[PDB]
Amino acid sequence: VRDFGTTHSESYKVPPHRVRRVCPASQLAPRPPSVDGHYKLSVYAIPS
Amino acid sequence: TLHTISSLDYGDGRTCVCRICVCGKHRCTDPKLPFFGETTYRDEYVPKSTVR
Repeated sequence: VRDFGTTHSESYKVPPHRVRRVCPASQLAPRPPSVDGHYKLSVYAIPS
Repeated sequence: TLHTISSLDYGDGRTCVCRICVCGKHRCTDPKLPFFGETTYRDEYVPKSTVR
């Protein structure tokens, strides 16, 4: 019935795979601003 | 999370990068300031003429 579970094997395992999503502002390539000083981009081209 | 398209839109199909930056790391505070300046010599030594 012994599971042969050492402390190192139980405590340290292969970490789970996960996806970290950076903000779309970093994804989107910069462009010169408009007259108001804010960088305006199309709403339908917003990445994720 | 990202908000709805209607809130993000200006009302013409465009949105600013500050509203899409959910992490707040990016900034867009870059207005424009003109060079308002003229000296005394140009201002008050204008070409003049008068009748004799």
